[PDB]
Amino acid sequence: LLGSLDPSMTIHCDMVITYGLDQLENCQTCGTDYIISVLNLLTLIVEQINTKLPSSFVEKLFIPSSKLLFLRYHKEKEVVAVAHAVYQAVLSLKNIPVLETAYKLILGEMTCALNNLLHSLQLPEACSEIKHEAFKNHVFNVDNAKFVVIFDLSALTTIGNAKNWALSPTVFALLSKNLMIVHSDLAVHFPAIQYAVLYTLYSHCTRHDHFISSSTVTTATKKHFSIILNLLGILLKKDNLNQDTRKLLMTWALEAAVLMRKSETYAPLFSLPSFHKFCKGLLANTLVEDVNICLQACSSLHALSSSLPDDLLQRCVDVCRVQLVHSGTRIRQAFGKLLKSIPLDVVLSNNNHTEIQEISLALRSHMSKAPSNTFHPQDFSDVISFILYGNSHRTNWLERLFYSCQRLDKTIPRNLLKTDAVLWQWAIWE
Amino acid sequence: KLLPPERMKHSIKLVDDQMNWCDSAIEYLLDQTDVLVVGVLGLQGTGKSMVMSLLSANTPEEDQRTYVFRAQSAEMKERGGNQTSGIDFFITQERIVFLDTQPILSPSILDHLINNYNLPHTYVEMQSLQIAAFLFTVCHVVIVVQDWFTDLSLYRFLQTAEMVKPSTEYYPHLVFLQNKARREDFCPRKLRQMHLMIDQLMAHSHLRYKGTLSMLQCNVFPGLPPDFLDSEVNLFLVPFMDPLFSLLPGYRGHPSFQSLVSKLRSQVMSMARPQLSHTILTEKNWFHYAARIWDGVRKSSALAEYSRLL
Amino acid sequence: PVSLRDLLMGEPPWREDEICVVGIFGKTALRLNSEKFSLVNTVCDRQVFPLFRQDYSLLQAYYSQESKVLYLLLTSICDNSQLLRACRALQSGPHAEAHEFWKHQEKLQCLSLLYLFSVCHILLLVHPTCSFDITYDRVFRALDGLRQKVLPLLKTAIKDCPVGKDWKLNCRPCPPRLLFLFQLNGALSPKRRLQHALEDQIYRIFRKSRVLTNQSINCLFTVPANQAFVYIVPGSQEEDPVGMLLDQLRSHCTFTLREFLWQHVELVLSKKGFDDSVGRNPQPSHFELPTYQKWISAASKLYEVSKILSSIKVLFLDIDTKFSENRCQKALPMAHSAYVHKNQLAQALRVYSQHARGPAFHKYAMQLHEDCYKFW
Ligand SMILES: Nc1ncnc2c1ncn2[C@@H]1O[C@H](COP(=O)(O)OP(=O)(O)OP(=O)(O)O)[C@@H](O)[C@H]1O
Ligand SMILES: [Mg+2]
Repeated sequence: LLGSLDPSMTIHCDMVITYGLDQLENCQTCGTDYIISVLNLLTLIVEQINTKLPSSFVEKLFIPSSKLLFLRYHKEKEVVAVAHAVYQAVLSLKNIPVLETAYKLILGEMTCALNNLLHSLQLPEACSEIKHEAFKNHVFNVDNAKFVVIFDLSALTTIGNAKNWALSPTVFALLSKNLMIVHSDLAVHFPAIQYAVLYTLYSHCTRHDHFISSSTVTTATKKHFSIILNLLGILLKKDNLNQDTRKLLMTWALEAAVLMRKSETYAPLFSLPSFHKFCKGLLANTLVEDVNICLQACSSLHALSSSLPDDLLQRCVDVCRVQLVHSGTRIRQAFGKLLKSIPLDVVLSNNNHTEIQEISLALRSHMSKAPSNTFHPQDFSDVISFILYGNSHRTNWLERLFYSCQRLDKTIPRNLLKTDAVLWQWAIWE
Repeated sequence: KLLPPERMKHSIKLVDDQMNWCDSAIEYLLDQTDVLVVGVLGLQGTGKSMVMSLLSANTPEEDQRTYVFRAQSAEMKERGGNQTSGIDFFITQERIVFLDTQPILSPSILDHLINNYNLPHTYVEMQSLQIAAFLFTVCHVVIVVQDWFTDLSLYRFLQTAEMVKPSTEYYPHLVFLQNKARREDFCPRKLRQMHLMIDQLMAHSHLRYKGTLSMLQCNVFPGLPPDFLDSEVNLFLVPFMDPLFSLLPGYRGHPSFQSLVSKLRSQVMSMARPQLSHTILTEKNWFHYAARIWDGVRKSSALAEYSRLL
Repeated sequence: PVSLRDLLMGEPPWREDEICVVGIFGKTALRLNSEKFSLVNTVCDRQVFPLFRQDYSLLQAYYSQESKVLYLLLTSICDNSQLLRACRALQSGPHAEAHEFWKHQEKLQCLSLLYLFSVCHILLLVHPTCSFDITYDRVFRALDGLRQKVLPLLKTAIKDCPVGKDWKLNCRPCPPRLLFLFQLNGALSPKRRLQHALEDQIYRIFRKSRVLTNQSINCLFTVPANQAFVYIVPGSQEEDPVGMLLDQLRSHCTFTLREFLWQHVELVLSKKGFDDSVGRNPQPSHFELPTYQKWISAASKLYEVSKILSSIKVLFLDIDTKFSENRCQKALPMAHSAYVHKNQLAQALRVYSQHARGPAFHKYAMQLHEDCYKFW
């Protein structure tokens, strides 16, 4: 009956609001068929009464004692879907005064959950600039807080993925500086929170071309590209990153790298320090154990091979030289293509190759140690046969031999075990 | 002149289906010393054959039909039956022995014996103990494969199998492998609980279940500090086999299957190789030693005494 | 949802109501949400158990008025939830003390299981994998022996109860029906074939071990002869709420268990009962549908039950302990016939250690040392 008319009237709002709240306040231990109907009715009520809803409605709908916050803990996915739909409908209102109340309540709950998680690890509190009074003293379990944080982030994606909301803490600023604590220690124990935050930020940034055109609304987004590059470069230099997060970072970095070369009007953007940090992170992601990560980094460096300072090209030359000898054929071809894109004035200059120097240090460290006496006669026979006659009689056999010659009861970096030069030198020495 | 000995394309049976020794593996052994023997133990469908194949001479990119240790077929799981029977033997080009055994306390084996001294249940229970004791006395490392964490009944079986061994007592290393691990099992909070439960469930086992094969040092958990764990037991996790924004893959919360398998294979190849007996044995001598051990285990006294108690 | 002990002490709105008791037990993996709670939540269609909410055994109860079915849940050491607590307590606070501790826990679980089989109509067994565990064959055989021995005490406890005539003689409402529930765990219509194969395997194994006989009166439990009693739970996205939330977030940025249980509950709720016998000469089976107060009158008396402690101490870690004691006793004569005196004592101790060992080696070693020292 309510859906027949259009939101252009002045029907009794108190009657419907009271009717809906009465059923919502007594729908805890109810069947699945009744909760869905109650939530659908609430969504329809919020959508029908556009800009005419008092602050009391949204205020009572997002408090710790509200029944809506406890209805999202259902097991069936259908109940969670309608529960999220209610949040989406409330966050899709055009009335700024009432939208801020719900926004602050959601941020307060998020801060409370984050504080509980931080306290669980014996760490000080944080995010005191978005705290709310309604959650002054509330205790959330690890599983409960971890669940509400992700649920709230997903709910915020409603406004984060909008195509045009002037709130105090903007979505971009919130996810880029307010929730920066999730990358220090919360990432090691709860990587899902970091992944959700990064995914939401990436989804919101990709819809506006990563705010590259601005580098009323244009003047407000005149410094988001630099922040994005700085965040990517800072997070990529970390040597204790998660496998899932690193892949997302590589995809985002490659997309940004390709986008910076789409037009010539972005030429003056290659002189900002953020670009230097981004390039350093890209270089640091190479020579890792993951083949796909190395391929992504190589592709990103090749896309923007030119317009790069000589200081970075010189570093890329050493990386290419080291990757020329790899067990996998894809890495060799990709790095060879990248090396062929560097001018001869840099490839043949007399600067030192630091990656080549690490290899020497590893070989020296292994030679300086005492003999292990683990090289068996069969291994020697195979190695000598491959040199004197050309037949190894073994069907990546060098890595297997190296691993079989080690003993766990009784020092070369693991990322260097994929280089054929190191393996051959070690085998000859043995 | 310095040609290689030979190569194996498939595994061979070391023990017949009727618990009979098979003397057919001596044709692939040499007079070389410092050999490494690896064993496996697990339930009916934990995945012992697949793990042994991927650790000896197979890769995940291959097909299950080329595995050196035959795995279960799609039609076999429909009937609730086992695939591997007896004890299998296989040696790689690196001179490493791999042994694959039949499931312990298998319902399929018992059912098969039904359609054929007191009750078959006791016989099936004694066979598992005999195999476990033989592996414990002739292998350097024994891997235990489990589908779910903490059966609570496998630890008792492992401890009782050790108490009925044939005969400075030698104790091999033990590795706890959790197969088909999920995302919730790769969290530090649950990892600590798993380690604590393992340490408390085998406080008086005498087996070398701790000290080596630490997945924390294999970069599985990049930022986890070593002090987070009170005691690190030999535990490893194996999960289920498997513009630019729209192509992002789903979140799994754990490393790839191939990466973990490679890490486990790399660590198993570096296991210690202590002395089994008070004599330096070669590849050919170990065969005779194992044959004598099997013969003595079959006609033993401790096993008979334990059997008479049921 | 309250504890069984906290429910028998205390009803008027539903005192006279025909109810059917259903028990739940089995092993559960170390998961955030136990599989037993999910079963009750799905059968009742409501969130009965909310999410994020010396003796390591517990019995819970719950009554559903819409279905007139009483649910009883059992949690013990077999569940990783209690085992984690036990290990945590053992970590903070001897090879012989731990053995006794585990044995005591096993005995408590056995007693609870024995009590559950006397006050239930239908029992469900859950397992984290599709493979059938054969240890249950021995567990059931050990339970039947204890049940057939403490029968006089159990019957005398409820002697003065309005349960009925057959109930007072058999100390149970009727022969309970056992149901099995397995988890796919990524395995694999194929489900129907697997269910039939599992049913046949379980029936054959239990029949050979004499657990199931032709007469449904002597057996501890019965299984349907024409209906299905094995259910396989397929995988779903319900578990691991974090993963489901992540999937939903990603999408935003761009028969049944109830029927399987009702087919058996309807028979009890319709006074028909369970008739299962294939010995070519079936005998009548007792059956009685009680009320809330009538059932509580017997449940309270059975829960409070003096000689059970002594009768349960004859019944597993007992075999291991006996084997270890026998081995130690046999090895002691060799060491006692082997031996200033420090060298002889050390040699005897080494010989004894290399001869035999087990879970009771400290006692034998101390006795041998004392005997050797008292002879010099
Ligand atoms: N981690 C895994 N991911 C996917 N499939 C797996 C995994 N582990 C095992 N499987 C599958 O489950 C089955 C396991 O049976 P498999 O033959 O590997 O060994 P098994 O069950 O230990 O042996 P047996 O039945 O002889 O005792 C196979 O079909 C295998 O493909
Ligand atoms: Mg097998």
